[PDB]
Amino acid sequence: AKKKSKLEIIQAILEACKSGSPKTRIMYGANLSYALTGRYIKMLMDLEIIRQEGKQYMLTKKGEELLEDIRKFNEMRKNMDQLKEKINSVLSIRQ
Amino acid sequence: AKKKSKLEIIQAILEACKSGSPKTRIMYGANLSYALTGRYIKMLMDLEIIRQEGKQYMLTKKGEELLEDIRKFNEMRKNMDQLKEKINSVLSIRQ
Repeated sequence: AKKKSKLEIIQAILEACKSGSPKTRIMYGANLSYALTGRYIKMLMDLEIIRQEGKQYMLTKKGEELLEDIRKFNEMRKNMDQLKEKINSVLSIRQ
Repeated sequence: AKKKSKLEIIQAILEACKSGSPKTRIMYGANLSYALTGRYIKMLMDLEIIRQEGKQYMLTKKGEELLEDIRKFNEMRKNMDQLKEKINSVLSIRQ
């Protein structure tokens, strides 16, 4: 089932950096794939989302603005599916 | 491209019935597949969405409540996609 390895686990990496935290503090977010996960942190660094604070991972202006963006989407996407379900309900689809 | 024959054209059938209107007044909504479109009116009628007013098609309590539901979804779905685009923008996907 798709839901991690890019969407959730990553969100945990961005949230862990929301205040400067080493790779270890990210485990408290989810099982650290450290062998591979380093690929996610490096990605968020290469793309400009995480920041280096004393060799620690912190959030850059881009990372905070992204945290809010992801919030709304999930807050609206769930609304869409919720609303979508309301459409099939009254519309029944085909009874 | 999917966008009618079920989502838009139908919406026009719901809006046309928003005030009792014959099958002809619905043509002003689209190229009316009248030969087949009748299948859409009956479908919405059989599912409890259209209403028969003097042989004309009107909106039933279910049809009005559905009109608003479809509005929100589309108003939130576009938000999700707009927001989604914001995610790939700052997350720059993979540059």
